[PDB]
Amino acid sequence: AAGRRGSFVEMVDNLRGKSGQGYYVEMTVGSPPQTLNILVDTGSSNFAVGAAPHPFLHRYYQRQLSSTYRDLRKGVYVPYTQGKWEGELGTDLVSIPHGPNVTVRANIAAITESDKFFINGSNWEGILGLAYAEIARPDDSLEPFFDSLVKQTHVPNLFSLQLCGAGFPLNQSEVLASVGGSMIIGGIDHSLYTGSLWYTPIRREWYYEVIIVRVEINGQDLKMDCKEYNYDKSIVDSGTTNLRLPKKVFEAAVKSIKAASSTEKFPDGFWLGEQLVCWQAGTTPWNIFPVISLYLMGEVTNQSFRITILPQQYLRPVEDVATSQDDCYKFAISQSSTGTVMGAVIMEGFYVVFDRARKRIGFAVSACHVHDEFRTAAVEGPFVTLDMEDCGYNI
Ligand SMILES: CCCN(CCC)C(=O)c1cc(C)cc(C(=O)N[C@@H](Cc2cc(F)cc(F)c2)[C@H](O)CNCc2cccc(OC)c2)c1
Repeated sequence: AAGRRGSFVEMVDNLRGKSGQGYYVEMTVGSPPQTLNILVDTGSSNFAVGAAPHPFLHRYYQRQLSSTYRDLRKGVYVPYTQGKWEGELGTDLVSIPHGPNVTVRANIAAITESDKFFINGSNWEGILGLAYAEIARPDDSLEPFFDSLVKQTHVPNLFSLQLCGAGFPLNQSEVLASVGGSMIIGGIDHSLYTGSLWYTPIRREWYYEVIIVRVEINGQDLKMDCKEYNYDKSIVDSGTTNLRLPKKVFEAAVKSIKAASSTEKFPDGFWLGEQLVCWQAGTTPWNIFPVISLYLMGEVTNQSFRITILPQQYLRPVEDVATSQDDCYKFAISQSSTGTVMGAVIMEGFYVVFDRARKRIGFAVSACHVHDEFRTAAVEGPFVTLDMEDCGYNI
């Protein structure tokens, strides 16, 4: 054995938030610096911040107060799966208080209009799209923030995320004081995980796309053409709460998860991820829900590894409508029409390494994943898997 050291103490515990409202990191924009909380989103590629009054914002970017502000005289429109905003392009000096000690000039979309984007009480005023330029709006010429960071400094072309779910509800006061995790910019901090790191190839550099080759519910093979699992793509997206699955995979997964938890009957609303279910304080029957394993393409030919999540991950802690002493949750898995989305739910159980430089993504058991005395999340390998390339989808 050999104890693993944490070498980025300055960035550890720099995140706050929760799966339901997103995780954010503190940033500064302009001269003098204007402090803002920014949603960490590996699912998009635009750096944008509120730049005008809004019901849900307590503060916003004030361009006229920044001596380093540069107007790009260009409008920008960004529509997500749900939620959208319109803004004005420009550049300015940007820093990360609890990150590498550097300042860089990056593109900034000043949000002037938005619909269903900002979330009441999230405590963040902007978003940080960490994905590639290919999906940046208006187009790939608008250099993403992390690209600017790497090109302008010596920070390694790599970042890692530790999203920490509490395992229980956090009120407004609590979510503000609580540590929500870590975003290590430029490296890997060994104190954030246990066990080994397994890497899966980044299939294509647009979203952080990966390939799932096998799915199990309590060790039982979901048994579908692996191509279904990646229809029309599979991405790692911290900007989305739930594990989202292709319609057919969702139907199969839900049927299998219900069968495994059959000793307990749950209403349709529950399975639709719409309504919560509650249990007497401390009695949540974790053991009746199955673990879910996702096999990922490995880096060696014909080799794969698997990540296993517990219901402590796919069941999201929520406060009871009557703020009682029950432990309540919602089913954090839902159907997609745009492929598989490995959201915050899934990320909370693992330390995820976005190794841009080696075009790969690493997974390791999170030092902060919620579990019980009987089961734990896992990252295991290797497995002999054939024709994995066939699992990828092509239009
Ligand atoms: C996160 C807190 C709760 N929310 C949002 C509020 C209900 C979700 O769980 C959620 C649910 C769905 C169902 C989509 C998105 C969604 O679109 N997330 C965005 C970011 C985001 C947007 C927003 F409005 C509010 C947020 F908090 C976070 C990702 O970038 C999507 N990546 C794929 C994609 C898909 C289409 C276009 C695209 O452009 C890059 C990227 C987010």
